[PDB]
Amino acid sequence: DSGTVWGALGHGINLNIPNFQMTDDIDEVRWERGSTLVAEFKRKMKPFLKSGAFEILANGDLKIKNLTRDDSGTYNVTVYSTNGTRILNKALDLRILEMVSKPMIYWECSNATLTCEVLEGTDVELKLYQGKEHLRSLRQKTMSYQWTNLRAPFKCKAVNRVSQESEMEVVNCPE
Amino acid sequence: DSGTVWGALGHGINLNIPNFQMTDDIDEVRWERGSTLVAEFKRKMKPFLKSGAFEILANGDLKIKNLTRDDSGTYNVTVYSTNGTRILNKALDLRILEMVSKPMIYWECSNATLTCEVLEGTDVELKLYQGKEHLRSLRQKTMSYQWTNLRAPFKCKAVNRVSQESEMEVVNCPE
Repeated sequence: DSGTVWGALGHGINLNIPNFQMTDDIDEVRWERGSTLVAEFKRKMKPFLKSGAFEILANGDLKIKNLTRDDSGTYNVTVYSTNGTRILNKALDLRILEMVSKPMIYWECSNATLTCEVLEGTDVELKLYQGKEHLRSLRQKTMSYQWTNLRAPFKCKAVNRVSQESEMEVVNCPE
Repeated sequence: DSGTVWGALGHGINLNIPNFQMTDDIDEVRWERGSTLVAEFKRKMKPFLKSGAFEILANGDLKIKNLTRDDSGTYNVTVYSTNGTRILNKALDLRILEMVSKPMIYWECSNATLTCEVLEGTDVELKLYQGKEHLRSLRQKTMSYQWTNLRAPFKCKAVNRVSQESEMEVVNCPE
């Protein structure tokens, strides 16, 4: 059956076979992304790998080395015992995202407005905190908040499923 | 005899047997943690590994795949020749740490105070530099320094045995 996995572009990920345990009676495990065999492990063989991009691990997990936009999609694992029987057939959804960069915080004293902004990343949420209160969150790469007090630093955190990065600044206005 | 080894949480580590070389004259090498045999290599036999977390390498090194706060402690290696002589018995201290995150630098012009702060890490030391002079070090995740001049940018470095991460900012106060 299908679950969801999130990976970061240009990094590795390990697709692990759901609620499984490996054992000496397992003759085969094969991984197909969509309808393409990507890797196949057969107990007594050096494995079949589509390319150098994939590697089949000791316990049958698919290890993709450096994710590419062509690697996302529905993967399928089917594993067979020695008496050739299909033990399992499960499906996973690989979705890949881009990592976030460190946020920038800048401000404008006249309108008392602070802006937090980030350059890198995908499906980014930007979170603002001042001291220990969470001020605002937005799924945007740029966010502006009009302050009420300046008793504490502001913290801006940029986050997505695959990364997190934060910044702090004190609004330091001419008075 | 004994040594210390440092590993990062959620990463792998190889505990190598100091100044040893594997030859056909070695019959056995065993690795123990507390009252458990974690892994054992014995000559005409198949390896004993306590669970899937460990793997015993070709040369007898212990490979722990994904460090967990519970994996730290004294590990013992004992290796034996084919004629039953205990060739070696060495002890190693596995200390596992959390990797440092990138420091955030923010500054307050009124009291001319700069603050360097880091969110992630364990056994962290913060190191402050302005230009080429080392300003201050503190074994804390937050450090504050009141400046004298602003002719150079500040650089704050967060470091611990298993990681290091730096940042730079130019204090830019209104006149």
